[PDB]
Amino acid sequence: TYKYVNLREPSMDMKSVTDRAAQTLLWTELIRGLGMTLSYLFREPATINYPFEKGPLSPRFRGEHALRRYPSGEERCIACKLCEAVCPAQAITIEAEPRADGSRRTTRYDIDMTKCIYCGFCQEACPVDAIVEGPNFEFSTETHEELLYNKEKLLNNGDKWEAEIAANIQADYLYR
Amino acid sequence: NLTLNFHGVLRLVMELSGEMVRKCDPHIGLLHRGTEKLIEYKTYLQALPYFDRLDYVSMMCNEQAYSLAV
Amino acid sequence: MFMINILMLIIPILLAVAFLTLVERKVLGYMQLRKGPNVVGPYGLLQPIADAIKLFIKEPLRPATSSASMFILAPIMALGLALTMWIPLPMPYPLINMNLGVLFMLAMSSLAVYSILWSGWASNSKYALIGALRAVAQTISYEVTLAIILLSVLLMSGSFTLSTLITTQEQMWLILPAWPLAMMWFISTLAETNRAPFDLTEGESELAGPFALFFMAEYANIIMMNIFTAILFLGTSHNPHMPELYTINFTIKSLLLTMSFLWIRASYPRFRYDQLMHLLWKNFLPLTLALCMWHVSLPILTSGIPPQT
Amino acid sequence: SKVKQDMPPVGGYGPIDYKRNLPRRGLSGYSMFAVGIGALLFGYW
Amino acid sequence: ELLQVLKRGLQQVSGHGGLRGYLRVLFRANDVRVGTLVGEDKYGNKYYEDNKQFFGRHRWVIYTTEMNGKNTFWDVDGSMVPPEWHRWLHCMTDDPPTVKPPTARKFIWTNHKFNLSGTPQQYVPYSTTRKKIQEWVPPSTPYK
Amino acid sequence: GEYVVAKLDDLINWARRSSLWPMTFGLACCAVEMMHMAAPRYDMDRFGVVFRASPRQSDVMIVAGTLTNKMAPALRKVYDQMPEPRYVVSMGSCANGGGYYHYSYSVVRGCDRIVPVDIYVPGCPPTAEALLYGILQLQKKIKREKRLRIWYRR
Amino acid sequence: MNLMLALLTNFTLATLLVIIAFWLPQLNVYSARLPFSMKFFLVAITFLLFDLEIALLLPLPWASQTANLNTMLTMALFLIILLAVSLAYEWTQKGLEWT
Ligand SMILES: CCCCCCCCCCCCCCCCCC(=O)OC[C@H](COP(=O)(O)OCCN)OC(=O)CCCCCCCCCCCCCCCCC
Ligand SMILES: CCCCCCCCCCCCO[C@@H]1O[C@H](CO)[C@@H](O[C@H]2O[C@H](CO)[C@@H](O)[C@H](O)[C@H]2O)[C@H](O)[C@H]1O
Ligand code: SF4
Ligand code: SF4
Ligand code: SF4
Repeated sequence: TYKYVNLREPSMDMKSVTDRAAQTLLWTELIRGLGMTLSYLFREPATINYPFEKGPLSPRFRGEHALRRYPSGEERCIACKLCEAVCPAQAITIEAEPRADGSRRTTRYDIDMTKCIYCGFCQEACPVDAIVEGPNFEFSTETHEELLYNKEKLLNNGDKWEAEIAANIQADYLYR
Repeated sequence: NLTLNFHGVLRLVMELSGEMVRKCDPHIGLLHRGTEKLIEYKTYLQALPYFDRLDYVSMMCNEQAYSLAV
Repeated sequence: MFMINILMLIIPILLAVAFLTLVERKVLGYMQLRKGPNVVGPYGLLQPIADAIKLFIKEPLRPATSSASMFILAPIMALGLALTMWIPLPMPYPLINMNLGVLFMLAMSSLAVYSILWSGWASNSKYALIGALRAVAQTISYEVTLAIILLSVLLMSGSFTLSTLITTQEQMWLILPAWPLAMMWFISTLAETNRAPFDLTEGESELAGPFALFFMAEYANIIMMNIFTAILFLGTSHNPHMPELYTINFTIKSLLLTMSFLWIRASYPRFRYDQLMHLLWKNFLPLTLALCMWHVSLPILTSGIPPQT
Repeated sequence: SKVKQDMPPVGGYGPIDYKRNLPRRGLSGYSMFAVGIGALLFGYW
Repeated sequence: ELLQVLKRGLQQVSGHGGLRGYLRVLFRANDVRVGTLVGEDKYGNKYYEDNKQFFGRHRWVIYTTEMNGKNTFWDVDGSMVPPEWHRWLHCMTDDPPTVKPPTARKFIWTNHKFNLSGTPQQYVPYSTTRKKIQEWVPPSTPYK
Repeated sequence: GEYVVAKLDDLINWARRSSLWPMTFGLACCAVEMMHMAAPRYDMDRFGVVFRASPRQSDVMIVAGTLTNKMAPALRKVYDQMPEPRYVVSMGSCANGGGYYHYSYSVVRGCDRIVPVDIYVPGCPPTAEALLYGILQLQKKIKREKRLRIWYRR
Repeated sequence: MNLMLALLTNFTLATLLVIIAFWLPQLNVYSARLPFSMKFFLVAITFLLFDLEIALLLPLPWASQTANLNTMLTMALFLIILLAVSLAYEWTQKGLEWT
């Protein structure tokens, strides 16, 4: 099924021809366009007062990464390296060894935030909810080196943002 | 024939005679990033996000085309 | 006392231009469902000052100019001419009362094209000279209709004195007997000042201190065209014992016409170069010539010839 | 517990416009010319 | 209604506790709207809502003038919002932390920090792993 | 002599950060989010950031997208033509360090190999709000400048 | 006198702003034929010729005070009509096309 967007014959009777002549000489369609921009002048603008107001986001928002803990404070990450395997950008680098208590834990967990594409595949792959993309998006830096996160940086993000991260996961985990 | 040397970024090499355009020669590759080669080092899931970044105005349509093929 | 008076004209003009840039950005913003400058000062009232200071301490980057003399002349000519256009304006009294004030304004604006020409010669670049020659060809073309339209209007006024236009419109605005000429006059001012939808220097080029001075000259001209349009077609009644009543009514009309330039810029796409030339040579010029013929005949056939003085 | 999923309301959503709606305004060409000529004549007088 | 519009404008001066408070919010936040005080966090940020305003402007924060020893009268920053209010301010939820407080954990930062980039507190990357190859150390007693 | 210099820094710093005119290298995806920061919700113009300016009038270059090897010389040429003071904002993973094309034979691994960068905005793409946070951060950086204080201590 | 002072002030101020615009601290311690159409020459020349005849129309506001209105009106229209013939000639000889 189709329709023609521009297949019409103008009426060539004198009244129609004078209507087109009046439009040409008196600029009527142009005046109508001015009415439209005038109507917008008196409309309330759509601008929000950043940073005092913020754009709406949802619990699924993919922002700055962070490493999480169990309620006891033990790390959730068990160095399975599934995040590192799935990462489309190869932005994750991991090393691990048996910890002094025999636990399976990482000794390196780096995310190159300038390789990362913020796709969220790592938090989908993680079997224990250790690596997440948090809700923060206001972490621009003055140097490139500040965006090469190591494990310390990522654990601090987890301790910094856990209150919000736990609430967001609560809101969306039944969709996962 | 006056020669002029100049969505993304484009380089147009044009030949004009007065107001008219005799020849338009688009010089592209300014955003060539070897996506097709990079996909050969990805799993099928790992390749999917590359399709968001082709026509990066129609992201999920590009996703759909790749998904249907797979 | 006269040097005080000169300064009471010059300094306010530059202030009005500075804050026209704020008003343009806010009016365009609100027509675009946004706000425009509202952070730098309350309601953006300090934005012009920040922009002006920023421009004047920017690095003045001079490329190898072909002619140093002509690199300095063009902005001096542009700014000096723009300021000069204001000295015969009756608001309601002119700074200088010229018997031939309308001709003086016609004579002075016809020299404004030299700054475009000299800046292309000073640009030391073939493409900049070509762009400057296109702008000149556009400017001089619309000078043709403006002069003929102006003569047609003055056949109802009877004088080249600007303050006579006030007397002529004592009972009624000239827009009523002359709205076809007012329509083409107004469009001609837009194309004359290279304003949208005739902003082809910006459009074609797209495909610090000295820059600011050219900008101030251009915006001083835009206000002055619209002041002139207000005097020519929307004459304000003048009461000799309360001259400030004229100035307020006069100012409001001028501001509204100036904002209509802004309104128009927000509403239309741009002309193609050949298309705006056709608009003048094949549309406005034929109709202005016919209306010049008509307006020579009309006072004679109605017995409405105005007085010589 | 019963399955709970994003679904349309029972009976569906209300109608949604999509056709072009550019309403006709203004006078005929005759009337517009008549007003313009009338204005000129008053101004001349 | 032109009178009622001006009355509301005058009520905003009173709503901000006089002309000084009115001018303070005008010059700090470029906005003089009066809203309902939803709450205040431990850093002095205050949170307001007005559900007559369109989505996006119906919630806002007035940043404290002093945070973690930094003068923030003029230098406000989006990172100054602590996580528990961050969820509410960005409309990830409808419940402010006053009504639905976050779950308490011993390792959660008691004191929020804003973006520290460009300061002496900035993050500096380094390798977190230990040396892998151990060099032989020659004896300290001669016997060539 | 020292009170004056501090106040004069404050004035010129205020003027430059209050009037930041960007030239946008809209190279790829990230340029879309830049357009959204110009769009009504955020309206960069309300901060004194003009929608578009030519390079010769520009104070800040926003590198919004992947920088290919083919494009690098042109980007450097535009930067060299900017009058000073000039600043560069690197927007998004590609410009930051190559991002998703970091291992490509045809891609510059970060625009800071070509030009000095003042601010790095993370994300793929950063949200329009995230870019605006970056721009405001650059304004704060300009506010910390002490050009005349260092000049008079020379 | 007043006119000469006004002119001197305008361009003197423009000169001062320009030279000041060029000199500020900085604080730094370290003859051919243009490939341009014959069409643009004809626009300039056409403007010139039309401008010369507008010079002849400028006196019309004064001429309408004449007692010899028969002659004045005829000559005024004769001039404008010849101006229209000039345009019609340019137009029909393709002097106004840009292609
Ligand atoms: C009793 C006897 C009396 C004798 C005298 C009788 C005379 C009265 C009847 C005649 C009235 C003449 C009308 C005069 C206006 C000029 C008309 C005109 O030239 O318009 C045509 C022009 C081109 O039209 P186009 O459709 O593109 O193509 C036709 C050419 N082939 O189209 C255009 O010009 C388009 C305009 C371009 C500018 C667009 C931007 C602004 C538009 C909105 C402006 C709003 C109005 C401004 C008013 C100013 C007031 C000071
Ligand atoms: C209109 C009223 C204004 C009143 C304010 C008066 C304040 C006078 C102090 C001006 C200080 C200018 O500050 C200085 O400006 C010049 C631009 O020309 C900049 O640029 C300068 O420095 C850089 C290196 O730093 C040079 O490579 C460059 O060639 C040079 O132009 C400087 O980076 C900036 O430090
Ligand atoms: S968000 Fe995607 S690109 Fe970034 S670390 Fe996780 S898996 Fe890798
Ligand atoms: S973060 Fe999760 S997926 Fe990655 S290594 Fe640790 S446990 Fe495995
Ligand atoms: S950083 Fe991401 S969004 Fe930006 S250009 Fe690169 S792939 Fe596209």
